[PDB]
Formats: sequence, structure tokens, C-alpha cells
Amino acid sequence: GSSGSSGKPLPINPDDLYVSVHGMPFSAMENDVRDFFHGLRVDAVHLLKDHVGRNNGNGLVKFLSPQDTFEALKRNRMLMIQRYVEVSPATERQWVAAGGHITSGPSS
Repeated sequence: GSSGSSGKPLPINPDDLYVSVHGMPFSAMENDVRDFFHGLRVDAVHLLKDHVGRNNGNGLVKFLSPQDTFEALKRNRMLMIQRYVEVSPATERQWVAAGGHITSGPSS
């Protein structure tokens, strides 16, 4: 194998802070989520539902700092309430479409 390392100095990208979790019980709720990421800086937690307003098994998490989320990525494909969760980075676009909300810069 072989590969080069060509990167640039850029500021923390939201994509990181914004991750998605697929594979949660039908009863899983804002609370249950905590149990998983209980101990890290939690800012907000988005949960997707279906027509029957039921937690199928997909949501998004937004952490203030990245150093925190980085940990969640390590808890990907873990055991949760007899259900496998899929922790993977997300894109601002998804966060919006899904039904999120953030304050750009509340100015007078």
C-alpha cells in the first residue's frame, strides 16, 4: 500500500460536530440517547421519526466542541438496548433537512 498526505490548515468542520446515529430501539428517546453519550459535552440531540411518529432508528447529534464527538465515533457499531447503533459523521445539509435548528449569529 501507499498514499500521500496533502492537507491544509482549516477550522473545525461542522460535519464532525454533526454526526448521525442509525440503529436505535423503537422506544429510544432523547433520554435513552444520553445513556450512550453520557459524560461528554452535549449541546443538542435530534431524533428522526416516521409517519407513525415512531423512532425507527435514525438521528443526529450536535456537540459544542469536536474533541468530544471524536469519542462517539469510537462507539460506532456498539451494543445498545439489544440494538446495534451506527455512529458516523454527518453533513450540515442532513442536519437541516432532517429538521434541526441553529443560531448563526443573533444580532440586534
